[PDB]
Amino acid sequence: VLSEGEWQLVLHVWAKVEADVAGHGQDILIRLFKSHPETLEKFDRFKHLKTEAEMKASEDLKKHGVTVLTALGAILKKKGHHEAELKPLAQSHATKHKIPIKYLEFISEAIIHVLHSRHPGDFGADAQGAMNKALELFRKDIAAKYKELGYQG
Ligand code: HEM
Repeated sequence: VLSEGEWQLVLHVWAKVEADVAGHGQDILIRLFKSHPETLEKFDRFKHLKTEAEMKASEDLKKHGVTVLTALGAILKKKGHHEAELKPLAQSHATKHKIPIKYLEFISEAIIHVLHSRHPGDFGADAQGAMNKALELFRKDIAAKYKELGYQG
């Protein structure tokens, strides 16, 4: 359970992300795909992209980054009371997209790295710890839904 102070750190940096949702979404997906190429293979939509320059040039990738970060921002702003938001997301990611929980750990690392690069003054160690806690809570609650549906592993 995050404290109120932890949530305030999380949402303070998140409000900075929302100044450039699409740039952050590109940076995060590109970091994910470069750091963990197995993740790119899960996207029929993107798996033709073979270089970082091609990834940066893809408008469709930039659009999907906005989709992802909009969904995540709506979850963070619930401060833990996010059951309604996680149901469809766990269902699609477990049963249609076939995304292991471990790949959610990978994208969480990419999000933290990009926030640290773009917002160092609002993403000191206290805020890094709080965002890690928030992303852990996200993964815990998604993993419980995966387990229900027979996909935790
Ligand atoms: C912060 C974590 C993530 C969030 C908030 C998120 C959110 C979303 C949303 C909102 C959609 C469209 C609606 C839906 O299908 O449910 C989507 C689609 C999808 N996501 Fe995620 N996602 C996350 C992580 C991942 C990861 C780590 C992967 C793969 C390694 C992945 C793979 C996919 C795929 C394959 C689609 C379908 C893309 C298409 O063909 O249109 N997601 N995601």
